[PDB]
Amino acid sequence: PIFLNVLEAIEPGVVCAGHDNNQPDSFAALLSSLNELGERQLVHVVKWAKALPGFRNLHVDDQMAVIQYSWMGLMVFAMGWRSFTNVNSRMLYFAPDLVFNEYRMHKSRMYSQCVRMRHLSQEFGWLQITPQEFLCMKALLLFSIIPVDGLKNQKFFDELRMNYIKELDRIIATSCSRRFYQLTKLLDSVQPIARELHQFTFDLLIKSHMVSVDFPEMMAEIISVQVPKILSGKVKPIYFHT
Amino acid sequence: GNAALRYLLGA
Ligand SMILES: C[C@]1(O)CC[C@H]2[C@@H]3CCC4=CC(=O)CCC4=C3C=C[C@@]21C
Repeated sequence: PIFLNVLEAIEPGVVCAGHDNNQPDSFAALLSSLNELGERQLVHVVKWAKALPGFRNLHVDDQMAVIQYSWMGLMVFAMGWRSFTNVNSRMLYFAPDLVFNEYRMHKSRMYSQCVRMRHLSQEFGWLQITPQEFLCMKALLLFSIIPVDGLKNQKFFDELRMNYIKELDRIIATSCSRRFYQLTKLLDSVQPIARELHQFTFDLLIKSHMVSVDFPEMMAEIISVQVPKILSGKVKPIYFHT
Repeated sequence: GNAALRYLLGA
């Protein structure tokens, strides 16, 4: 009821990349489009997160933090769901105007990463993930990565996270335990993928000036300030399993 | 702090 009504109500609508599909595929154009789409999606993630139950209860500096650390995983998970529901995982549905087939996966030089995201997409079908389970998991994904030095108010964060896990249990409700096992495994699988992308985007930003790839202002900053903290082991994901 | 981001958050 209440909790699920809210998640469904605040779920972002379709987001386009503004990609020119009439031009032949090129490394720089595909990556520049992805970056612009990433910026557009980041804007939607903030509006979404702001409306999540209990989110504004977090210290403002922590609100900023979880959004900046979780952004990649959130985009990957949602994209995997879109791919599953729109093209049965056949291709990566980054956006209606930015659909990646194998050729683009290769041209973008992110092939290995894309194969992993395609696999995640297939899991949604193999596990028969429901739209409601998808919504609760995505919400839990926002509270799955924190700094080892802790947050401004770790207590409130832990309470919020605990409450979202409780909501997932209610949605699930030996059958329950088995389901919780597969969903937590699925959630854990997002993290390694996001780490690979974190590394990829980091390297790309460092050489963007030489490869002609444009990075919007907000992204550039997140990738040069927050992403390195993840890559250097200062910020780590909370795994359910080891 | 990410100026542009904080703005969106408090907007
Ligand atoms: C191209 C790149 O810089 C590297 C990996 C890219 C990621 C891959 C995951 C992703 C999924 C989406 O549905 C939104 C855009 C999106 C991205 C946008 C820009 C990034 C961060």
